[PDB]
Amino acid sequence: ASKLRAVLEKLKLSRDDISTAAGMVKGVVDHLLLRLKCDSAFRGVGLLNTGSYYEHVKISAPNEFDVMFKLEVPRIQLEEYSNTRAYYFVKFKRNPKENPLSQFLEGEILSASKMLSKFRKIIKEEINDIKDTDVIMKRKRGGSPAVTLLISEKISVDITLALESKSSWPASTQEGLRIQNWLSAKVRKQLRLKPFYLVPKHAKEGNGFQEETWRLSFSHIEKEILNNHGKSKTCCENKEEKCCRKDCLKLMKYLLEQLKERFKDKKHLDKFSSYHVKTAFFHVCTQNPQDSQWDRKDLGLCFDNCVTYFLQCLRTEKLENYFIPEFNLFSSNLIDKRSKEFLTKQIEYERNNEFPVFDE
Ligand SMILES: Nc1ncnc2c1ncn2[C@@H]1O[C@H](COP(=O)(O)OP(=O)(O)OP(=O)(O)O)[C@@H](O)[C@H]1O
Ligand SMILES: CC(=O)c1ccc(NC(=O)/C(C#N)=C(\O)c2cnoc2C)cc1
Ligand SMILES: [Mg+2]
Ligand SMILES: [Mg+2]
Ligand SMILES: [Zn+2]
Repeated sequence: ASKLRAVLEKLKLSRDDISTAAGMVKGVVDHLLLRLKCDSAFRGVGLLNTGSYYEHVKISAPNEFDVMFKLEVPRIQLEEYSNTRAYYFVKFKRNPKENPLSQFLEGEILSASKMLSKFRKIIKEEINDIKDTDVIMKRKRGGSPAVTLLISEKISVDITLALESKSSWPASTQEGLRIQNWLSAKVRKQLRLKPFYLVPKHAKEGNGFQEETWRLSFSHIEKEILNNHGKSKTCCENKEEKCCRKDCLKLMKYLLEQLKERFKDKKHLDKFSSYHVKTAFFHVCTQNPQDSQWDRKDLGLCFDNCVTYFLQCLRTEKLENYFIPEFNLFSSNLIDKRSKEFLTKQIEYERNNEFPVFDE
């Protein structure tokens, strides 16, 4: 409680660094968006700001920004890859209409690897052309849909191409977004009328990846929820309604970042990401729908609720994607049992000793 508030103080972002970093990111992004708009296929490219910075849960420093370069793909037809629920082949519906993505077709399917390749190429060539800022592209990460840029050796910007569909969400999402008792049935209905995105993250296929597959992304919905997260419409807008939901997410993120850092002899914890903790945190919100279950005075207890649910996810090897219930982020296919048992032991130790990892 006293300890957790002291940790939260240290995790706060500098107003000075937010102001500079935001301008540096704007300059790079605005410029890249302007170049992609010239290309016939990337004509309708649009910016969506996503991830922890724009959700106000980024911790320690504003040094990693996530952005979606969304592109409306009309008359899209999806084909679920090997019952994965989250990965799809992208096809096109019937009509003699001109297709701006004919270029990247590998038969009747829109290639994710080929479209990401060109997207990355246009960014690579533009980043080393016009100056006033020094921007370097980091090595392509296998599978990952992100094209990572580093601005003046300090701030990372993950840019993902995102196919935008204004059609009803895929059938795999029908039982997801279980926010009815928390944010309301009206809000769930309104959110599901919004577009959904496909990013070029490929499905794990043994040792490699199925390079034509795209994955569902709901980053825009996650942001909306985190920035309008209470049962009360006035949650965190006044001094009487200051909940500890975001503080609990920041503490879970820091717990995982700190354990990953200290066990930097690597491999054990490499597969665990902040998205696992974000997903587990949304499930704890569904489980504790009342703002009275996130009182600032109960910070210790609420954080423990988050820690025990995450420990349950690890032990049960179950962590459902919050939007795609049958997509298990903690399946043995994705994370071996050994790694989950290893993380369980470290989190149990931390929980039993009042989190020495948070000591200064
Ligand atoms: N495995 C995944 N499945 C689905 N969406 C994901 C996944 N990983 C990342 N994302 C989406 O991409 C966004 C940006 O990813 P990223 O790894 O930067 O995390 P973050 O939420 O921004 O937190 P932080 O950058 O502080 O660790 C996430 O907020 C989430 O919306
Ligand atoms: C290594 C690995 O397994 C892995 C899995 C998922 C991702 N990332 C996204 O799935 C993802 C989205 N969607 C994004 O990163 C977004 C979203 N909005 O901006 C950005 C950038 C990255 C890596
Ligand atoms: Mg991020
Ligand atoms: Mg990122
Ligand atoms: Zn609140």
